[PDB]
Amino acid sequence: KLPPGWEKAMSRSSGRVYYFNHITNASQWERPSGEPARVRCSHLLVKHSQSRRPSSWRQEKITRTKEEALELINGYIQKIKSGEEDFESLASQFSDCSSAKARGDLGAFSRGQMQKPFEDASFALRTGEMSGPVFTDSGIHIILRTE
Ligand SMILES: Cc1cc(CO)n(C)n1
Repeated sequence: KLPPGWEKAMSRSSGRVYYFNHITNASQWERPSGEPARVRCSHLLVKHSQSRRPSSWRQEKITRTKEEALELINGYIQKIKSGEEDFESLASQFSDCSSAKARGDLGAFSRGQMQKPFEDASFALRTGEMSGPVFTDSGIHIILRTE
């Protein structure tokens, strides 16, 4: 029926069907469009107190809860999707990763290199697409596939 990992869902508030991807946690009203050795992605990481290393260039001690970190991720996604803010701008300002200084760019990578949930979402994204919240041991990611 649908590309890898997509399924139909029903909006609780509107009754209109939509499409959810259980690998990338993307969700959209439009039916999804249309694997490479390498992909190139950027990401915006929000760390939390249970992160593998609860520190970052933004905060020596990251003390926010996973649920608080998810709410921050949800809000950033909202501003990206509404166009109030660009992914690159938010990543530079708020990503708890060292890649913030490169607007979240991680470069290209193969399978076997990243944390698995991150890897799977990256390779399930189509070029240009952005994930929903992706959970790894580092924290919570918004992933943007650029190549
Ligand atoms: C991790 C990581 C990767 C890169 C380069 O894009 N930075 C700055 N930090």
